[PDB]
Amino acid sequence: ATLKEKLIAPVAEEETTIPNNKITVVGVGQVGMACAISILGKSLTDELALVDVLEDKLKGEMMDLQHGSLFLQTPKIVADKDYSVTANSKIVVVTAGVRQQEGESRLNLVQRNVNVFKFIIPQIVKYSPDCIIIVVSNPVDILTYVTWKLSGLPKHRVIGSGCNLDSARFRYLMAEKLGVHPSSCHGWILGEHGDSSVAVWSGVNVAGVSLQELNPEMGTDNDSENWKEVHKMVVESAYEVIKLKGYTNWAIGLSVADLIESMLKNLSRIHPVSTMVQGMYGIENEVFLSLPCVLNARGLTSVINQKLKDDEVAQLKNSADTLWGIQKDLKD
Ligand SMILES: NC(=O)c1ccc[n+]([C@@H]2O[C@H](COP(=O)([O-])OP(=O)(O)OC[C@H]3O[C@@H](n4cnc5c(N)ncnc54)[C@H](O)[C@@H]3O)[C@@H](O)[C@H]2O)c1
Repeated sequence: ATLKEKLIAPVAEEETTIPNNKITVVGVGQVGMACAISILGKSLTDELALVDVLEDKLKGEMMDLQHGSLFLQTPKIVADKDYSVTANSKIVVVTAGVRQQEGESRLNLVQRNVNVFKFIIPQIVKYSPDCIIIVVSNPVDILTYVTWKLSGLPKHRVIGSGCNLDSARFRYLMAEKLGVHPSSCHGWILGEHGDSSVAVWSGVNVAGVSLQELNPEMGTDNDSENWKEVHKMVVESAYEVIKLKGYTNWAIGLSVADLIESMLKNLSRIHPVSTMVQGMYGIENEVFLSLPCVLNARGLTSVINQKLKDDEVAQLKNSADTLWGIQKDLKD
């Protein structure tokens, strides 16, 4: 007999078991692995599944995480090119595909990554028909639209990581200038996770003190403090980090784990993530971009109607138009 047989006396009959809060990460690159480590570090899942086309890399990553199992609270970690390993996921994070080279627009990746997604998305829904999908691959807003169309899932189950990262960066820069913790500075970057994102100056506050009320020129070119530059630093951050280290991953890995925590803990916390915004702020096409949304175990259940300033509406409209310009020309 096995020493297993000698040591372990069953009390319950053998049974094949179904994970409670399984997460799949598709793509084990810089971003995929950073999401994986953040998810594991927060004990957010009882079963982590990884998928990539690079079989050796994939196995290598799986084994490295497994070797750290002692320090974790995730009893099953599996990896394969074959989507069968992904069955019964609560949440599937897609980080797979091409990324920006230095100075390259996220929008320039669309054609290559649409082809990647045309293969990936149907496999995901095949093995996890009841899942939530979080799209991370760029351009994140467009690929969220693409995923929604390809998957046939309702709007509340298809979410782009969107501006959760931009707002994090914004709140960090704000906190830098004020000497407080980013969590105590409040402000929203909305619209495209990209060059046309929108700083919602009207909602920026510390302890409910409206900063645009203290400084009505906030966000203009007529600004004593220089807030427009903060937004510009938010816009430029990815390019700057890509120029320095080649890609970004840590902040996004943390942003993604933040979103997953809200969903799997059923918290209904509000995050700026990418959703279908048709009919809001006079946006008349099926555009996906970020607005503040309520996230819980069902996914993205609500959007917050804001009282945006006229200029902010115009900026958000421009973002929708930029994104629609690309969306409209897509096939299948
Ligand atoms: N949304 C955000 O805020 C944000 C932030 C950073 C990066 N990104 C995007 O995340 C994506 C990943 O970036 P990265 O640095 O991890 O790239 P990377 O090259 O390190 O990793 C990409 C991984 O995707 C895998 N892959 C390619 N085609 C695949 C397919 N058909 N099926 C399964 N896997 C496939 C590749 O083999 C590779 O391992 C890029 O699109 C990048 O622009 C988004």
